[PDB]
Amino acid sequence: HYFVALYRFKALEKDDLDFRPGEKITVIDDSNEEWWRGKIGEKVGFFPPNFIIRVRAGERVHRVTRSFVGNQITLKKDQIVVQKGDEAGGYVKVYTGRKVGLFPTDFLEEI
Repeated sequence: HYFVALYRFKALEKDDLDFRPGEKITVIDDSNEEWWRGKIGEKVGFFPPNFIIRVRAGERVHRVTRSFVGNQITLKKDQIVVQKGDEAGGYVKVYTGRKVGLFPTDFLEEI
């Protein structure tokens, strides 16, 4: 299992982790529920856990590339979503952290 940033976090303190949507984060210390400690590349630091999403082993992470309302899920440009199942008919099920459902393969780019 691994973690991806859902949102931008800008470091406010020296020991803050700074990161962008889509970056992979290795969690060191998840003992505190307001502030986890983790690492990106060489940098170690603190960040708020709500800013990242856990991803199953071998799951695929995508950035939404175009705002699209569905009939079967809505998503906005630059959202981070996790892919569920395999594609079919130009769509695949993607998970937002709160909603699950089918979204156009062509409005996604993998990260």
